[PDB]
Amino acid sequence: DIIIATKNGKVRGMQLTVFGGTVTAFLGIPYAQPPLGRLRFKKPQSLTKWTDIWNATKYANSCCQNIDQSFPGFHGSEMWNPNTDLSEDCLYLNVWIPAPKPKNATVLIWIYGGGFQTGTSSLHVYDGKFLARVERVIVVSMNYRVGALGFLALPGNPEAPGNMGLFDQQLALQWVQKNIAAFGGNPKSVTLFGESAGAASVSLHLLSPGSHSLFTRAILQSGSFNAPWAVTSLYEARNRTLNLAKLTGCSRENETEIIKCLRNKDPQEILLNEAFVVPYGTPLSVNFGPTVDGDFLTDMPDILLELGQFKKTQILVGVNKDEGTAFLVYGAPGFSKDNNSIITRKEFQEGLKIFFPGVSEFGKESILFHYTDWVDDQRPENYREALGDVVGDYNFICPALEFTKKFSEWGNNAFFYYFEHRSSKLPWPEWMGVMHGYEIEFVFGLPLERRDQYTKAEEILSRSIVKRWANFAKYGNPQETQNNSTSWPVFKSTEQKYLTLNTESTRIMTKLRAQQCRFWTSFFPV
Amino acid sequence: DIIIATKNGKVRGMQLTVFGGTVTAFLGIPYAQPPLGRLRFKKPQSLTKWTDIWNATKYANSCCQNIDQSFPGFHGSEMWNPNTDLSEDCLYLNVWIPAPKPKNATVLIWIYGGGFQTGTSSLHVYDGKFLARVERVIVVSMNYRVGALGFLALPGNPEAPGNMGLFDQQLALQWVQKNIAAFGGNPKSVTLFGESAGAASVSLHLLSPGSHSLFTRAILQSGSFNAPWAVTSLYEARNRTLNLAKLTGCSRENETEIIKCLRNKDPQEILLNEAFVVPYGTPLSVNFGPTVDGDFLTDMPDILLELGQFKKTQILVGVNKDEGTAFLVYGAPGFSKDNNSIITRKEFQEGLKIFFPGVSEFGKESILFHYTDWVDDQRPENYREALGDVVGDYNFICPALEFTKKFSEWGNNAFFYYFEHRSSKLPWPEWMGVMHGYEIEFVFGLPLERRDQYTKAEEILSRSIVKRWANFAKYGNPQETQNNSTSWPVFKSTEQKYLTLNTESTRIMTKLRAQQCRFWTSFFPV
Ligand SMILES: *[C@@H]1O[C@H](CO[C@H]2O[C@@H](C)[C@@H](O)[C@@H](O)[C@@H]2O)[C@@H](O[C@@H]2O[C@H](CO)[C@@H](O)[C@H](O)[C@H]2NC(C)=O)[C@H](O)[C@H]1NC(C)=O
Ligand SMILES: *[C@@H]1O[C@H](CO[C@H]2O[C@@H](C)[C@@H](O)[C@@H](O)[C@@H]2O)[C@@H](O[C@@H]2O[C@H](CO)[C@@H](O)[C@H](O)[C@H]2NC(C)=O)[C@H](O)[C@H]1NC(C)=O
Ligand SMILES: *[C@@H]1O[C@H](CO[C@H]2O[C@@H](C)[C@@H](O)[C@@H](O)[C@@H]2O)[C@@H](O[C@@H]2O[C@H](CO)[C@@H](O)[C@H](O)[C@H]2NC(C)=O)[C@H](O)[C@H]1NC(C)=O
Ligand SMILES: *[C@@H]1O[C@H](CO[C@H]2O[C@@H](C)[C@@H](O)[C@@H](O)[C@@H]2O)[C@@H](O[C@@H]2O[C@H](CO)[C@@H](O)[C@H](O)[C@H]2NC(C)=O)[C@H](O)[C@H]1NC(C)=O
Ligand SMILES: *[C@@H]1O[C@H](CO[C@H]2O[C@@H](C)[C@@H](O)[C@@H](O)[C@@H]2O)[C@@H](O)[C@H](O)[C@H]1NC(C)=O
Ligand SMILES: *[C@@H]1O[C@H](CO[C@H]2O[C@@H](C)[C@@H](O)[C@@H](O)[C@@H]2O)[C@@H](O)[C@H](O)[C@H]1NC(C)=O
Ligand SMILES: *[C@@H]1O[C@H](CO)[C@@H](O)[C@H](O)[C@H]1NC(C)=O
Ligand SMILES: *[C@@H]1O[C@H](CO)[C@@H](O)[C@H](O)[C@H]1NC(C)=O
Ligand SMILES: *[C@@H]1O[C@H](CO)[C@@H](O)[C@H](O)[C@H]1NC(C)=O
Ligand SMILES: *[C@@H]1O[C@H](CO)[C@@H](O)[C@H](O)[C@H]1NC(C)=O
Ligand SMILES: *[C@@H]1O[C@H](CO)[C@@H](O)[C@H](O)[C@H]1NC(C)=O
Ligand SMILES: *[C@@H]1O[C@H](CO)[C@@H](O)[C@H](O)[C@H]1NC(C)=O
Ligand SMILES: [Cl-]
Ligand SMILES: [Cl-]
Ligand SMILES: [Cl-]
Ligand SMILES: [Cl-]
Ligand SMILES: [Cl-]
Ligand SMILES: [Cl-]
Ligand SMILES: [Cl-]
Ligand SMILES: [Cl-]
Ligand code: NA
Repeated sequence: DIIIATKNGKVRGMQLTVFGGTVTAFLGIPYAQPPLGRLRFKKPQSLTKWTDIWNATKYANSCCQNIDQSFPGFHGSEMWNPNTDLSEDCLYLNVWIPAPKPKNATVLIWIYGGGFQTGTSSLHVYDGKFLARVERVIVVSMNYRVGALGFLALPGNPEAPGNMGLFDQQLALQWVQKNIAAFGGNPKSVTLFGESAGAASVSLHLLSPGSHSLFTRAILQSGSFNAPWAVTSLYEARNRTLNLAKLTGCSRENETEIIKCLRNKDPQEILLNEAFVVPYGTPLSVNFGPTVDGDFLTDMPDILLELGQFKKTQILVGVNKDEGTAFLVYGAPGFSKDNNSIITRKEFQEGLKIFFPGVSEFGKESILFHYTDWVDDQRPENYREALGDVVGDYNFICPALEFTKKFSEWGNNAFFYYFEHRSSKLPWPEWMGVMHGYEIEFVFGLPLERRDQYTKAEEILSRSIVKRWANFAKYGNPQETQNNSTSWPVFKSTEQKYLTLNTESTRIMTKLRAQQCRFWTSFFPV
Repeated sequence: DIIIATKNGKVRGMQLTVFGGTVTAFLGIPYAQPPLGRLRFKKPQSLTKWTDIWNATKYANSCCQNIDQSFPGFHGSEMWNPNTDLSEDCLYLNVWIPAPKPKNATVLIWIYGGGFQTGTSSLHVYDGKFLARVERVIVVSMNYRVGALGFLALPGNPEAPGNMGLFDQQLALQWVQKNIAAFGGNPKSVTLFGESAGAASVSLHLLSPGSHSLFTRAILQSGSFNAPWAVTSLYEARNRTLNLAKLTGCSRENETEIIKCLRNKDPQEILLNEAFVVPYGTPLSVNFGPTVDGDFLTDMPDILLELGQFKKTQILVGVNKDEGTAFLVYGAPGFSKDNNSIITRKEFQEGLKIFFPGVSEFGKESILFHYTDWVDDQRPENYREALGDVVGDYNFICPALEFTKKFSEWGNNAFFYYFEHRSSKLPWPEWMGVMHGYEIEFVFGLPLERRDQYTKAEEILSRSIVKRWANFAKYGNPQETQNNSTSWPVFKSTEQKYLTLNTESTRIMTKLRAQQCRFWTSFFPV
């Protein structure tokens, strides 16, 4: 029986057998006051003693959020949907620790993605018992509020100041600072890791003065705050808060009255109107996201990055080979998970409209000009491939490269990976390739479990990735030093070296997407 | 009607329509006295005026040589067999010139491979009318003697001094020096290019003081003199000359009598006994090859290379992804062009015996240790792939890399390519991959001919390669400057950058086969 005394009370955990060993999991520990009633849309408030043995033996509620009902019954999409009840009372975190209890273990804190509109820490692909077992690190993960409830912003107004879900993540990081030594953890060796919006969140904790001392290093998988979906302008946020108000009959003349009104709405009426706060959306819409609130984020983060105002530490950054494909089946014409999606030039052009709402005509021709000079015009999957690359390069890959470039110019070691392995079990079709989100199960070690029907080459790839992530967290260097592995070079402006992750053998290459990102990065920002 | 006056007489050529343009081909011009009778096994003797209009309107005889009868009826092998009559009277060359006649065109001189035992300039994949048409270079190619008739060596004895076939190539290069201005060529801009044994020959003309002033630059495709098959020791040559003598009842006590006796044998009795001058051969045997004769080759060429004694100029060097596969079907157990050749560990070991005759047991275990640590032992094509890589890395790839490394250390620009495109028309099976010999048709431009059933991506690849080879020859720099192409970096010890050639897009990479060649290059030379 395992009871740990925390600053706020005792917690009981549960033992887990993993790979003939034991991990202790403390699932669903609370880290803030439930943000209900009068606390809705406010910054999370600190938690007071229970006393009391809190039983942390199951995952807690996930935060309220719309769910993906596009493919009912389909594992590829439904695997991302919440797997605990939804509730505004969702501010909990999970701790997994090796057994026997470590002495001063390095801590890995996971921040989930989901567009800032969705996600939960209890997903199966985020289960941190493999990492704790195999690498003897402690893994922590937290639920933070998403959608309007986590990011609604009425700028400067503490009733809805914005970034609440980023302040939830932050209060979780404090909880680790204050409490993790009790579980056997080293609060001085804490690495944040996150994917997509979770990565973008990691990148903003790098810029946030209040997070500076809550962690040591950072890992960004498929995301960074400079991605075009990751920060809402003050203009847009205002328009959106008011549009939500209007749609819920909460329009007022006094803004504090708007918020008061919205605090009376049911979680569901808020969720139902989120999608419409915007005249046209895309499959990549982030209606309620991070904003420059003067608190968490003191200035437009592009200025902070350019001028070197951020936590000085090592970063590990990466992307997958086919980032953009996943999104094309949520609204691009001619695209289906259920056929090979060979689309036409005219369809490609219609797709640009779906993904680039407006976007001058000249803007959209320019994408077309850049991506459709074939070599050569023979290949029927030409336009289908091009639309996926457009969406991935713009939304994920070039913004990750440009973040890494700018961060490293201030003197810190940065490591960049290009993940190019398609899981043998991917439920999505072949044409979608190495999709967004599908490195995650490799990082968390799921392929280490033989009972699971991954290939042997995949077990070995995962084992290597886990070692590299763990050495990065413990030592700031993502090497696998024992098995004559390719040495991972730092990424510098100038050479821009990166490491490819695949089952055959990993290469050092240079200047990923050079020609493409010159387009997105220099020209497109029409 | 096109008549050119040469130092030795007039020659008439013939007009050819190529790609809606015209090339003039002068096929089968003689360049030495026929080396018959008393001239057999001797250095080629210069040619005296005919006078006389020599009609150069068809390919000449190929030199005597054994033929590959392993796959009668099969295009994959028979495409390499001679396509003109065999005859000791085979010392002719071919010239292709653009029309209209150029003013001072760069010259490309092709030296064929065939293990020094076979080959001919009249093969269809060596037809230089596409190059002349498309790049307005002049292409020259020569037949030189092969087998015992070209390389028999009784060291120091001018009746059989060795390297005769290398002196045939050399006298052809002089002929270009003396005569090519008459066809519109610049004798000051001459590039040699060659594949396999033809490349090895190019690399020895780089070391040969008598070739120094007969050319400007060099291209080596899949071969270099330091390959383990490319130079015969004086010991071996002596043993082999005597074994041949013995086998033809030509043994004598006086060595000049041996040669005199052999000069009385019929071409055929010599050819028939070549294969046996050696106790055990391999599919890569070179029974009669270059030797250190004190004339063409003044010292063991490994010493010349190490100590920087060679023509100081630019080189272009490359290899194909699957060099070693072609050879495995000529005697490795379990291998067939007619099935997927999945062999077993025990078969793999038997293969090493075929390819490494002797070769201590420890020598052969060491190859096995280096090439059979799988990742992982699951894959059934494991051993089949490993044997091909063993044979390619040892015989072609590492010796080409080590040549390039050592040549470049003395201060010259060198460019290295890794050719990784499998021809859409390859007649050999899929498991054999990107085979030895199959870049050649791309270099000569055959895919530029649409009537020919190559894909569009292959036309474009070939067009690019032709431009790069031509710019190398004309300007010492293998760039394709017009179509936003990847820039080809020089190869330096230290970074060892190389360019990949494939239909999708070409990459700059580093340290090809690093771990493998450390084995062949440092350790194996057991
Ligand atoms: C700020 O909002 C308006 C959209 O007004 C919205 O009303 C909301 C309650 C919601 O239902 C939403 O769907 C609706 O559009 C944006 O201007 C809109 O542009 C289109 C173009 O025809 C009009 O049809 C909309 O009605 C029009 N607004 C109106 C009704 O006046 C505006 O773009 C947006 N500003 C942004 C994009 O930041
Ligand atoms: C691949 O499928 C897409 C997706 O739309 C279809 O899904 C299919 C599996 C099928 O059940 C079909 O009924 C369903 O609508 C096809 O795109 C569609 O093309 C059809 C053919 O006319 C149009 O009617 C639809 O407007 C269009 N769907 C939309 C709204 O995007 C696509 O044609 C198909 N392409 C192939 C097989 O290459
Ligand atoms: C030099 O040659 C001998 C081989 O003697 C050869 O006689 C030739 C005419 C030819 O027919 C050839 O096939 C025959 O071998 C090499 O030594 C040989 O090694 C084997 C081992 O058992 C014996 O069976 C051979 O007969 C033996 N030579 C003899 C007959 O005395 C020798 O290796 C070779 N030297 C090299 C390799 O350079
Ligand atoms: C692939 O074929 C090889 C090559 O040998 C065979 O060629 C086949 C296409 C067939 O016509 C066969 O008759 C011919 O001998 C096979 O290797 C052979 O394996 C057979 C099976 O017993 C042996 O009897 C032979 O000794 C051996 N051939 C030699 C001398 O190398 C091989 O087994 C086959 N493998 C497959 C299908 O994976
Ligand atoms: C635990 O170690 C503390 C220092 O941690 C450093 O060492 C590594 C863990 C590294 O990753 C860095 O994060 C840190 O700088 C030390 O001060 C504590 O006293 C230790 N606590 C124990 C053992 O109780
Ligand atoms: C032909 O050019 C001669 C010099 O050739 C140089 O220029 C390039 C062709 C280059 O590749 C180098 O090989 C040479 O250094 C010049 O001396 C001759 O006079 C020219 N002959 C003519 C035009 O009749
Ligand atoms: C809390 O849960 C544990 C584990 O299931 C159980 O053994 C324990 O009795 C519980 N305590 C109470 C009564 O909350
Ligand atoms: C807006 O209304 C709120 C309701 O409490 C009040 O506190 C605030 O002072 C008002 N301000 C004005 C005058 O707009
Ligand atoms: C190293 O390789 C061994 C087997 O040779 C494997 O079992 C082990 O898990 C590997 N270690 C890492 C961290 O990759
Ligand atoms: C040489 O061959 C040409 C081309 O076929 C022919 O026209 C010419 O008359 C020939 N001259 C002689 C008689 O050798
Ligand atoms: C070897 O025989 C040849 C035959 O002409 C002769 O020239 C040479 O002098 C002889 N040398 C001796 C004595 O071995
Ligand atoms: C350049 O590309 C064009 C078409 O854009 C092609 O027709 C031409 O042959 C190319 N030139 C070379 C040398 O590759
Ligand atoms: Cl899963
Ligand atoms: Cl158009
Ligand atoms: Cl094409
Ligand atoms: Cl790229
Ligand atoms: Cl052919
Ligand atoms: Cl064994
Ligand atoms: Cl395997
Ligand atoms: Cl390699
Ligand atoms: Na432009």
